[PDB]
Amino acid sequence: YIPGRLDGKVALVTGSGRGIGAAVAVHLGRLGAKVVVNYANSTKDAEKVVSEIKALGSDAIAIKADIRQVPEIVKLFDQAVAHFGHLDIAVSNSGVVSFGHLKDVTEEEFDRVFSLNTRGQFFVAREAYRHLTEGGRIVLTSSNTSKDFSVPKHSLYSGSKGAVDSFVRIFSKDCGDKKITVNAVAPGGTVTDMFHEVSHHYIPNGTSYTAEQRQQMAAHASPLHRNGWPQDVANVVGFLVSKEGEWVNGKVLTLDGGAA
Amino acid sequence: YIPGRLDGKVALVTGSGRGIGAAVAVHLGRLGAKVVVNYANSTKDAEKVVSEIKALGSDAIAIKADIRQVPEIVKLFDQAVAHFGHLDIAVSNSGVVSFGHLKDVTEEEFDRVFSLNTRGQFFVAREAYRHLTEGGRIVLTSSNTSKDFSVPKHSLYSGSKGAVDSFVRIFSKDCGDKKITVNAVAPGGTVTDMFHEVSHHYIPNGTSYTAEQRQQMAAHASPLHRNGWPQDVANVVGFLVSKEGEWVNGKVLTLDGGAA
Ligand SMILES: NC(=O)c1ccc[n+]([C@@H]2O[C@H](COP(=O)([O-])OP(=O)(O)OC[C@H]3O[C@@H](n4cnc5c(N)ncnc54)[C@H](OP(=O)(O)O)[C@@H]3O)[C@@H](O)[C@H]2O)c1
Ligand SMILES: NC(=O)c1ccc[n+]([C@@H]2O[C@H](COP(=O)([O-])OP(=O)(O)OC[C@H]3O[C@@H](n4cnc5c(N)ncnc54)[C@H](OP(=O)(O)O)[C@@H]3O)[C@@H](O)[C@H]2O)c1
Ligand SMILES: O=c1c(O)c(-c2ccccc2)oc2cc(O)ccc12
Repeated sequence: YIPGRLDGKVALVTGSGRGIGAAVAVHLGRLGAKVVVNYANSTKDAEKVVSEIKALGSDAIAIKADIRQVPEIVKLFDQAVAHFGHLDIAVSNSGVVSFGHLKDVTEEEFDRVFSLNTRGQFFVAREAYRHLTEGGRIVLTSSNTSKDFSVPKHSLYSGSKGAVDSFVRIFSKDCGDKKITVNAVAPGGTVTDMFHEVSHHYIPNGTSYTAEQRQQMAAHASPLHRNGWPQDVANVVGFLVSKEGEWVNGKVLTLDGGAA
Repeated sequence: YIPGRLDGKVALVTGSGRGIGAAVAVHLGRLGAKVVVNYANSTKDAEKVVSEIKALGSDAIAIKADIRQVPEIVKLFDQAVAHFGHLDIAVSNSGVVSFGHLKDVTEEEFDRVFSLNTRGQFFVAREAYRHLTEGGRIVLTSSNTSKDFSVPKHSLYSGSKGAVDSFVRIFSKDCGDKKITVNAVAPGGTVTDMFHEVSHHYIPNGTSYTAEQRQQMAAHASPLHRNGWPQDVANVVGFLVSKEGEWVNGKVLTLDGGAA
């Protein structure tokens, strides 16, 4: 039993077919956990992550569930436990980004973002609490924009993740009766499909720079002069879900390489 | 020199038939503003607040609108402006509280709380931005539980108000193009109808004390050894919405008499 390792444990990661979730899933597998790879649309990518986790010597299964639908969350966790027998670690990663001036945010856009980023994560946590073994781990995903980084026209998203920050602090109090810790990671700009989709909103006149230039400017936001990568987030989740992370509980760790 | 008056201004307060909203509405009237008193159910109480504002020498009208319904928000603001000619100040105060261990929180309870506390306030802000005159003021309502105070079985509510904290910081960036400031007040335990919902949870072992004892214990949580009252919040909103409050922008002010 090596320190920081997860041998014999079972982890579930939402939205782990690609992006940050994919890194987290492969990493938990690398640490020796068996992994449930949840996806909503990226079936082939989820299979690739599963194949990669098996190739590094662990086991994994891909399970489709739309995390906007609470009954599908319940089913996801039921299927997870049915397959591996038990569940120790739940990482809630699924999310969507949005931009718009307050004046033009519609009801439908509010609901598209909150239903996944906030409502979905809340019920992923609920189901995690119900299904997890004593001494388990829950990690939710927030963002540096919730508290540390203020971007015009980003109010909906920033708020969606501000709620998650508050959740984890109080979740840790409730989840303590099963000795489960609850934390969140709040990444800054991390190079994924989402990054490239929206990097132009984070930069003044972002549209008149190339996509590569925009990534390079995000690199210079950190005093380390490099971009955040999915592995950066995965490294921290892996520590939080280990035995050694136990005393970190009820906290949000901003992961922006010192940009804030 | 008389600081902080609002003569010639028009203010709208959601949920101002009773509680904190009532005190805010009466106070804005005391400062010289004309006031739109929104309520959802408390018709008679809204009439009492209107009467009180007229007694103080200002003018007011009560308008029914369910702030969960975005079309009713739009109408509320349209009617406000049609009646008084313009609108300068919007205070979003309507909210409900909730308690429950994470394991027992249902979809319906999530939606009951978020639809008013987070979604409702978000669209009150949107409509406020659209309808306010240049140089106006928006104030939303959060809670000490979002960031400063951690209460078991209070995750849903704490998160509903954490989202608001994030909103106001970014709202201030968007609203700056009409020179409108946006802030929130985050009260601690303030003696209203809601206080009776919260008091047994905000006091250690609150369940083994009388309601009067709980209020006394809540008083001893402040180093000033008294309870928070609606007027305490009203005093701060009044300053934030005055000319003199301008440089407070994008902030959440916790109002707990030094308990945090
Ligand atoms: N990347 C950044 O710079 C950054 C910064 C701060 C915070 N974050 C947060 O980090 C998390 C992941 O972001 P990312 O960069 O990996 O974004 P991404 O590349 O767009 O990936 C999004 C992930 O969310 C999943 N997803 C989308 N809709 C879903 C649904 N309805 N049900 C279940 N899963 C769904 C997607 O799975 P499918 O493709 O199968 O739908 C995918 O796995 C999000 O919570 C995001 O808010 C990202
Ligand atoms: N009191 C506390 O210790 C405390 C502490 C922290 C934060 N807060 C926040 O302070 C704000 C004021 O609360 P309070 O203490 O005054 O609570 P309260 O006595 O329960 O008053 C609730 C107010 O919300 C209004 N409201 C409820 N549902 C509504 C709806 N659908 N549409 C429009 N208005 C609605 C109610 O009006 P109707 O009767 O007409 O429905 C009433 O005016 C809330 O946002 C609350 O979260 C209160
Ligand atoms: O997609 C993002 C992004 O491109 C960037 C970004 C891109 C270029 C410069 C600075 C930031 O930041 C983010 C921060 C977040 O909390 C979430 C997403 C992004």
